[PDB]
Amino acid sequence: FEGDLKWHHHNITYWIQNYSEDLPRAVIDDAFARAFALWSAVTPLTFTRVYSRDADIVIQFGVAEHGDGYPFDGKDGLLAHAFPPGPGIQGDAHFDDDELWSLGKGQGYSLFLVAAHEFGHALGLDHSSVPEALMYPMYRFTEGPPLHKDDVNGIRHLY
Ligand SMILES: CNC(=O)[C@@H](NC(=O)[C@H](CC(C)C)CN(O)C=O)C(C)(C)C
Ligand SMILES: [Ca+2]
Ligand SMILES: [Ca+2]
Ligand SMILES: [Ca+2]
Ligand SMILES: [Ca+2]
Ligand SMILES: [Ca+2]
Ligand SMILES: [Zn+2]
Ligand SMILES: [Zn+2]
Repeated sequence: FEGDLKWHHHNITYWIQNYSEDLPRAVIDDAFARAFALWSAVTPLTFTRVYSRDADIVIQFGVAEHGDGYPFDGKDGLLAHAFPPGPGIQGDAHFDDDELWSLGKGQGYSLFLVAAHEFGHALGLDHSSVPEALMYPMYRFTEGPPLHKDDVNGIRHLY
């Protein structure tokens, strides 16, 4: 799930294929939209929601075996995974629906913060070594602006 390719276009599209059962669809749509806004705010990239398989970034929730060759591991552990820029499954983001999805403080994992991380990968970013960076390989809930200077540098270096 590591590559050295970026998107050659800036008007990126995404399709929310299916939903998690833990949150209302209006809440999920908004969380994803706000996750994309974080990135489009520090780059010339834009994100448009479409409803066909033609989108660049296809989003889906799955449990265990779900299509590709990297099944999820049930409760906890791996929360999700995304693929680097490119055609087909490339650039897609998958979330493990065996996890309890929520938002803000409290039990469960923030769909908003995890989405922002996955979309980072979907745009070409690799993991960061800075603990407070959003791209750090470990989940950590936080309030306030999610993107660290390190995350902003990495994304602007590509676009
Ligand atoms: C609570 N569990 C964890 O913190 C696990 N980490 C993850 O599931 C990463 C995503 C979080 C950072 C949103 C996977 N990743 O890199 C996706 O692109 C483990 C550190 C246990 C692997
Ligand atoms: Ca902008
Ligand atoms: Ca794709
Ligand atoms: Ca899991
Ligand atoms: Ca769930
Ligand atoms: Ca919560
Ligand atoms: Zn997958
Ligand atoms: Zn990651």
